[PDB]
Amino acid sequence: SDELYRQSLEIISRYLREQATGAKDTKPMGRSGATSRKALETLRRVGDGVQRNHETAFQGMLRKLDIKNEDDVKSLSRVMIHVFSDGVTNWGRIVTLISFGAFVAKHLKTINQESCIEPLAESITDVLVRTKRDWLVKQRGWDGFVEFFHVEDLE
Amino acid sequence: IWLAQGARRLGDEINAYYARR
Repeated sequence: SDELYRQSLEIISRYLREQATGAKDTKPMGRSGATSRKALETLRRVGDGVQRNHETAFQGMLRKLDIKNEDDVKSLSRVMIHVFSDGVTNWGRIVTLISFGAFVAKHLKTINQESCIEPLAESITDVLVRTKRDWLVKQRGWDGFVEFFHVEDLE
Repeated sequence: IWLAQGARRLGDEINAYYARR
């Protein structure tokens, strides 16, 4: 009955899955799909840009974390919690976490560890929803995400 | 976890980029 968790896992897992496999899931999103569809479209636009602009930072972090199996995914959860340890929460940090998740998911697929992608998506969702639920709700959840990353075209 | 601040700073750069968008 935790709709925020379900919706968050749907968006994050869909992005990690399509990034790792290179194939979009052509099923419609679950109900509340307008918001979820827009969020995944926004996440593609922003997340693809983050991975391209910051590939060097992402490759360096991946190389040092040495992610090989599902135990390393759990270790990554500890690190991800520290993304908010200074008391600051914003959508830039949240999308950076998800973007790195996609970056790692692509790595896991290349090393025949696709079974680790779903645990990775769940871990990212766990950190976001189980430790920053209150902030997410204040933003109107994924609607706030869509509206923040909406680039205004004002002629 | 020592790498944590790197993620925070990068995330803040991304937030700052879109905040003026």
